[PDB]
Amino acid sequence: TIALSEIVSVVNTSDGRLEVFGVGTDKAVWHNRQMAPHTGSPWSGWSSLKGQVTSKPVVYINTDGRLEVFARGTDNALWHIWQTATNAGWSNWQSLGGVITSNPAIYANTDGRLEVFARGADNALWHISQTTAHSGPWSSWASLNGVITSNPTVHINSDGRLEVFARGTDNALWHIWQTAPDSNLWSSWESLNGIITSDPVVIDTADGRLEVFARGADNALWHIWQTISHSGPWSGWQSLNGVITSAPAVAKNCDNRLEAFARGTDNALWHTWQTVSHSGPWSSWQSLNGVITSAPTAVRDADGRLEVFARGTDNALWLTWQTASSWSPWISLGGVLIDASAIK
Amino acid sequence: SSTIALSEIVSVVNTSDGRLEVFGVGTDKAVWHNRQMAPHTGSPWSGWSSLKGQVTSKPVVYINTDGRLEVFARGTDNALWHIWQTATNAGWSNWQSLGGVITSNPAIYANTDGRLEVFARGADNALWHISQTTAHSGPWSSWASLNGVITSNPTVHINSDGRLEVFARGTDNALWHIWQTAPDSNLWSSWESLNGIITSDPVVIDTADGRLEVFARGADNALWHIWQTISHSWSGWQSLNGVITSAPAVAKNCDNRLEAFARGTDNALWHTWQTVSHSGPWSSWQSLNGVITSAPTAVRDADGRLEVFARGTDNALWLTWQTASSWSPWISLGGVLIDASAIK
Ligand SMILES: C[C@@H]1O[C@@H](C[C@@H]2C[C@H](O)O[C@H](CO)[C@H]2O)[C@@H](O)[C@H](O)[C@@H]1O
Ligand SMILES: C[C@@H]1O[C@@H](C[C@@H]2C[C@H](O)O[C@H](CO)[C@H]2O)[C@@H](O)[C@H](O)[C@@H]1O
Ligand SMILES: C[C@@H]1O[C@@H](C[C@@H]2C[C@H](O)O[C@H](CO)[C@H]2O)[C@@H](O)[C@H](O)[C@@H]1O
Ligand SMILES: C[C@@H]1O[C@@H](C[C@@H]2C[C@H](O)O[C@H](CO)[C@H]2O)[C@@H](O)[C@H](O)[C@@H]1O
Ligand SMILES: C[C@@H]1O[C@@H](C[C@@H]2C[C@H](O)O[C@H](CO)[C@H]2O)[C@@H](O)[C@H](O)[C@@H]1O
Ligand SMILES: [Cl-]
Ligand code: NA
Ligand code: NA
Repeated sequence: TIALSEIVSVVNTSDGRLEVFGVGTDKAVWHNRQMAPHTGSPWSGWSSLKGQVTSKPVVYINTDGRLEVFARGTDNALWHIWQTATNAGWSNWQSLGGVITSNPAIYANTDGRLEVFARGADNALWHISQTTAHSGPWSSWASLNGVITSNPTVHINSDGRLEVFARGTDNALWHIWQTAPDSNLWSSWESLNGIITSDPVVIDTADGRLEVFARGADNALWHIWQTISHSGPWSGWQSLNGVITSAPAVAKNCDNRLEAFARGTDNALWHTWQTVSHSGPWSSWQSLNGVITSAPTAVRDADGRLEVFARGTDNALWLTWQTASSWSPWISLGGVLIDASAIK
Repeated sequence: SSTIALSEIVSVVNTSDGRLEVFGVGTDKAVWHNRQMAPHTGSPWSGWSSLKGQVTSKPVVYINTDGRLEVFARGTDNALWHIWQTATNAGWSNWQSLGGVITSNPAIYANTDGRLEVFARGADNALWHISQTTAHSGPWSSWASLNGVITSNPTVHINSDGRLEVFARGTDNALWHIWQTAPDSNLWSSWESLNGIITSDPVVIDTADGRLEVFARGADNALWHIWQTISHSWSGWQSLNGVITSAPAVAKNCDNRLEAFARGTDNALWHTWQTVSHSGPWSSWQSLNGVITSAPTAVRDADGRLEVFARGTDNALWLTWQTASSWSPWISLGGVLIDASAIK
C-alpha cells in the first residue's frame, strides 16, 4: 500500500505548452494539450494514443524536444511511444521487453541517453537505456538489486549523476546513485531511514541539492535533503505537517520557491509553500478547495505560474492555477480517467 | 563595416548550485572571476581571483552538462585555449590549447548529446568549429569549416528541436545564419541571409514558445529584432527604438517576458521589456541611471530576479538588480577590467 497516486503525467513541452497524459476506461493512453503557451489557454480535448497499459503512463521530454511515453503493457514488459518530431505525429507503440512490477521512472543522462528504471519480478530495481542520445536502439536490461516496495523515483544530481529513490522492506526511504555521469557504475543501496507511506517525490533545488518529499506514518508531509550540492551528508527527516490522504506533488515557482500540494482529510486540494525565497521557511497549510479523487499533479507553465491538475468526483480531470492574488476557480478538462498505477 | 557597438565586459553563467559567476580580463591580460557567495539577489561576492592565462579575446564561460564550468578564449598564438573545473564547482585545470587559428571571440553551446561545440571566425574569415568527442569531455574533434565570410563575433544557440544555429554579421552587413540539419550532427545547411543592416554582434535567445529570436543594433542605432515564425521554423525586422551606444543584452524574467538592456547616448543603462506576458508588447525605453563604459550583461539569478553588470567610469564591474518595485542602486564589485574583444 501507498497513498493515492497522481492520475496523470504532465510536461511543459519545448514550445511552452502543458500536455497531460493519463489512462482511459478502455485501458488506453489519452492526452490533452494546451493550444497556446499561456496560463488559461484553451485545451485540445482528450485524444487517444491507443495502447493497452497496466501502469501509469509517464511522459518525458528527450533532449531534442520530442516527447516519449513509457507504460507497462498487458504482457508486463515496458513499452513506449514517441513523437517523430517535436511538432509532428507519433510512432507506433513499441516494446522494450523485460517484465516489470512498477511504473517506469525516466531521466536523461548528461549525454542525452534516456535511462528507464523499473521494479522487477524479483522486486529489485532494474534499468535499461538509449545507446545514443534521444534514440534507439536500447541497451540490455540489467539489475541494480535491492528489494523495493514502492514505485521508484529518479532525479539527476547537479553534477550529472542519476540518483534513484524507493521505499525498502523496512519502509524506510532508500537510495542508490551513479558514481559518474552516464555511467553503469552505481553505489550500494543506502537507507535514509524514516517511515514512508507514499511514493517519493524528488526535486533538484535552485542550490543544486536533491530534496525528497513523502507522506509519513503520521500522514504528515515530510522531507529530507542533501546538505551540500550533489553530496551527502543528508539532513534528517523534517515534518512539513499536514494530514494528507494522497501522494504529494511538488514544483517550483518561477522564483524557485518550492510548493507542495496534496489532497486533504476533507478531500480538497491543500498546499504549502516556501515564503520569501527558495531558502525560506514554509507557510502553514492552506486550502484551494475542490473535491478530488486522486493526488494532484503540479507544474510551472510558460507564464511562470503553477497549474495543478486532479481528478474530480465525476472522474474527469480538473484544473486550477495561480493568479496575481489567489487561485482560479476549478475548471474541467473533461475525460474519464482510471488510476492504473502498477503499485497501490 | 569593420566596427561593432561596444561589447560586453564579462561573461556570466548560473553555476550548477545556482550562483552567478562572471569572467573577465584584467590589465595583465589574465582571466579573472568573481562569484556570489550564495544563490540570492544581493549576495556578497567572492572578489576577483585569477585563473591566469594571457588572452586576446573576450573569455566566454559555458557550463558542461555535468555542471563543470569551462572557459574558452583566444590565446597569444591565436589558438583556441580552454580551462575547466575538474570537478563540478571545485578546482580548475591548467589552460590547454585546442589549436586552430581564430579571429573572433568564441561562441559555445551544448549539443543535445552533452558535447560542447565551439564556433569562431578563422584566419580565412570563415566560420570554423570544433567539439568534444564525448559528453563533457576531451579529446576534441578536428577543426572544420562552415565557410561564410563574417564580420562579427558569431553567436550560437540551440533550437527547441536540438539543432544548433549560428548567427553572424556578413560582408554586406546583413544578419546571416547557418544551421544544423539534425541534432549532434556535422551536417549543416548552406549560409542564409536574414537581411537588415546590423552594427553590433547578434544576441540570440529561445522564447518560452520555442522560437529563436535575434536582437542587434541597426544602422539608425536603434535596437532591432527578428524571429522564427513557428517553433524552430522568419518574421520581418521590427524596431524597438532607442538610440543605443553599446551592444544589447537580453534576458528572461521569471515569467518568461523578454527584457533588453543597452547603453544610452548619455552613457546610462537603459531598458525596454515585454509587458503583461511573454507574447506581450514591448514597453518604451526607461533609464536605469549609472555611467557605463561597456555594454551590459543581463542574467536571471536564482531568486528569479534580473541582475545587470556593466563596467564603470573607474573600470570596475558595477551591478544593479530588480527589486519588488524598482531597481537597486548601482554597486561596485571592484576589479579593473578591459575589453579584450577579438573584434571591436
Ligand atoms: C502498451 C501495449 O499496447 C498494445 C500495443 C498495440 C500494438 C499495435 O501495433 O498497435 C495498437 C494500436 O493500433 C497498439 O495499441 C498492446 O497490444 C501491448 O500488448 C501493450 O499492452
Ligand atoms: C531497498 C533495500 O534493499 C535491500 C538492500 C540490500 C543490502 C545489501 O547491502 O546489498 C544487497 C544486494 O547487493 C541489497 O539488496 C533490502 O535488504 C533493504 O531492506 C531495502 O528494502
Ligand atoms: C492538509 C491539511 O492538514 C491538516 C492539519 C494542519 C496541522 C497544522 O499543525 O495546523 C494547521 C492549522 O491549524 C492544520 O490545518 C488538516 O487540518 C486539513 O484537514 C488538511 O488535511
Ligand atoms: C590562453 C593562454 O595563456 C597562457 C597559458 C599559460 C601556460 C603556462 O604553462 O602556465 C601558465 C599558468 O601560470 C598559463 O598562463 C599563454 O602562455 C598562452 O600562449 C595562451 O595565450
Ligand atoms: C556570411 C556570408 O558569407 C558568405 C556566404 C557565401 C555564399 C556563397 O554562395 O557560398 C559560399 C560558400 O559556402 C558562402 O561563403 C558571404 O559571401 C556573404 O556575403 C556573407 O558574409
Ligand atoms: Cl579597454
Ligand atoms: Na493528478
Ligand atoms: Na545539437
